[PDB]
Amino acid sequence: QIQLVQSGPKLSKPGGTDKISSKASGYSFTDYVMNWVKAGPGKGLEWNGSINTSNGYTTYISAFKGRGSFSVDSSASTAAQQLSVLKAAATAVYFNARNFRGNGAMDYWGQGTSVTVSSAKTTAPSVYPLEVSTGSSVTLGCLVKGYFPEPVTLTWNSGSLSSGVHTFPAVLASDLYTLSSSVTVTSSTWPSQSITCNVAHPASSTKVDKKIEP
Amino acid sequence: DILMTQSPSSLSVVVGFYVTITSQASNNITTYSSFIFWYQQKPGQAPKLLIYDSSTLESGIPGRFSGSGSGRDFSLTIGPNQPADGATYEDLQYNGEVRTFGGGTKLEIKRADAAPTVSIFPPSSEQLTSGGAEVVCFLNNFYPKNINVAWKIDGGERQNGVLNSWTDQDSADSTYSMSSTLTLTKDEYERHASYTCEATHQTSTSPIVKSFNRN
Amino acid sequence: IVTIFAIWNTMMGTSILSIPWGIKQAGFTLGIIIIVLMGLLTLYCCYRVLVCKYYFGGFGKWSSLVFSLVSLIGAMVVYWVLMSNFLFNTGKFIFNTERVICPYPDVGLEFDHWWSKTNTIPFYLILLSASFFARFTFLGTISVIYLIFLVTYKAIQLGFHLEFHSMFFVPEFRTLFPQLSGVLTLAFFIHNCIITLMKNNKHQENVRDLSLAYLLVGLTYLYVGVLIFAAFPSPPLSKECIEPNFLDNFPSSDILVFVARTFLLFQMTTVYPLLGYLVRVQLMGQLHVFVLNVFVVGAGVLMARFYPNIGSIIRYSGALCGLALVFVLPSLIHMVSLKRWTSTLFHGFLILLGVANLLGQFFM
Repeated sequence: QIQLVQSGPKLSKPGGTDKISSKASGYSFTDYVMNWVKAGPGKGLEWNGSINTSNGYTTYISAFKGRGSFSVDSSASTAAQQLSVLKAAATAVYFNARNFRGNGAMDYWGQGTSVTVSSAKTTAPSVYPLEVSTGSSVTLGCLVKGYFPEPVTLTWNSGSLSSGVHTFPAVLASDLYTLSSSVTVTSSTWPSQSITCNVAHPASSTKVDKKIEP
Repeated sequence: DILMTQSPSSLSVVVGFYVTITSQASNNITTYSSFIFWYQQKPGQAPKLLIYDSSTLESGIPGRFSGSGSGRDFSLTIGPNQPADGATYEDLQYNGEVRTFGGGTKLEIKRADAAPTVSIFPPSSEQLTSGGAEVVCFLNNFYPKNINVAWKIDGGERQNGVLNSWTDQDSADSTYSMSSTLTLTKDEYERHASYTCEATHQTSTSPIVKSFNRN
Repeated sequence: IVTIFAIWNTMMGTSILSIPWGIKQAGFTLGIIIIVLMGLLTLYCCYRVLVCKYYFGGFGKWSSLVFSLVSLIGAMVVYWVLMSNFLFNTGKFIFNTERVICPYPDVGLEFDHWWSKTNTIPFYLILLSASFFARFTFLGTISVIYLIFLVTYKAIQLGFHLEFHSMFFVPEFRTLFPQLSGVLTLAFFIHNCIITLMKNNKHQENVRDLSLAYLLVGLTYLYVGVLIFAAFPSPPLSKECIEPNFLDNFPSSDILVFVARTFLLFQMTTVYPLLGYLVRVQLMGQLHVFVLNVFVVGAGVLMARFYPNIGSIIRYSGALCGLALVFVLPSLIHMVSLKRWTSTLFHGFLILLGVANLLGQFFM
């Protein structure tokens, strides 16, 4: 089971620096080539350089000569990438991907690393359960308001409630995010059972449970 | 530096039908096997390799994906469509010292029209005791994407203080969804009684309205 | 004359099929200087002869025969390894492609086709000579002439490139300069049959004919490998890719590749009975036996089934042999048979370089 797993989401200060890693497992690390890709908002993907591991040779794209710096930890079977002195424009998702020469495109990719470049301060989220105000099916909600930066993970009843769920994407308003999610369960299920909202914000060490009551 | 002009930029297709996505290279990306590839990327997911060397099909990818072309003009076809194809598609060249991508092609699955299921939520008690108050109004599982929502405070079409959000096309029922949360203050929220959420859509000449009275 | 051509023909054969790789190890602008420098020493060493009779006495004795043997032991192993690579590819060409590949290492139709063992049965029977040489010689001239046609016509099919300086390319002054020197010593696989041949022609300044054949063979090797190294698709593919055997960078079915592998397979097949049974049996002796043939066949059989990195053998073999007969014995014999100004210093250096080459291979 080939697998590239990347580091977590990073919040970089303007001018600050960071280092992004990708841990390979499931294949001989030196028989393949490691590549890095950038995904700006709406804009397409941008190849930003690649490195052979058996001989340590890298190749960049001139647009990135001076931001990306490539490493390989041949023993740990991981490949790193260093981005130095960031500005608002470098805020994107950075993918890393495998490549065998010739007989191959990039066949296996990492899950992605989201980098946010902002001087704002990390705030913890405030969670508010959306009570219902009458016979069909009922829909519940959970409102996450006033948080930063942007991971946050939202589940219902610890994940044992997956169907009928809509997790909406965060929206930025005055250097704070606000998020909302809904579940629609049967009238015979609620409020007979207990449905709670599980919000997590790992940057602020925040874990909240919020039970929806009438 | 090779430019990959990809067309069309957007594209809608009904289920059970071809889509013909095309790529046009500025130089020639053929070296002896032609070096173009097709990728698929769903939101928040890593891109997925569909076709390597222009016409050879990856393992695990369904046979309904076909690739053709050589030299400078390349095309990708999805035989019959399923809702699981709702994503963005990019083409890549691995032939020059500066690898380039295409502009992307956003596929939209066209399904039978479907009206939204609307529901409205008043502020919570925990919200007010800390100050402030917001009114949420969910529009779930509708088609097509185009929809408009107008607020009313005691019949007054209020437009300041609104924040919307939209889900990408659902990969099972090919529907959309939207959350509009109207945010006021605890002190301005209590200066009224009736808060309504009006939603108009292709499916109805008469807009769907969900309302409530504060007390 | 006939003798230059004769010397050029014998020196060639497989030896060359592992040159671009040596250059990839050493570097482009460095490998060229290695080939030139190695070519002067090798031609210079061939000059210093005026075999066993000249390496007899002086307390050492048959130490040169074991070293001479190693040169013979490893050539038998290379053909065994090379035959399976050529035999199996010949087979895979069955009736029920201008492609360059970086092959993946670690080495119904599968499983059963690659055995190397099926090869042993035809070889054992033939190892029992004059007929094999009659059938031979003729096939070596065709193969090296065809092979150089291929190198040319394949390089014209796509070659140019080159950027000098990295992922696609390789540094010009790589540190693996000693492995090429090790592989390159065997390139001069004659330092053991010159004096038994040089008098067979009309003799006397003889020296010019010896030098010219090296320049030809120097140029033939140098022409080859440059085109391969300078033409390999470095911007799609990359260097590094050129696995020691240069034809290995071609897949399962190339009609030009197939013809060249088969001529080599026919060439080596006729040369191997004659190389083992006619040569190795004599040097060792210095139903009767039928067990010495087993160890040469067995070592090469196990080698080919296990680790079949050809350049891993043309460095040790060609380098351990080269330190011996190629370089330790000429300077010492000249010195011993001197009966200075700077001749001993020069000679001692060359002895040091021989030991450096063997040392160099151990150290990455």
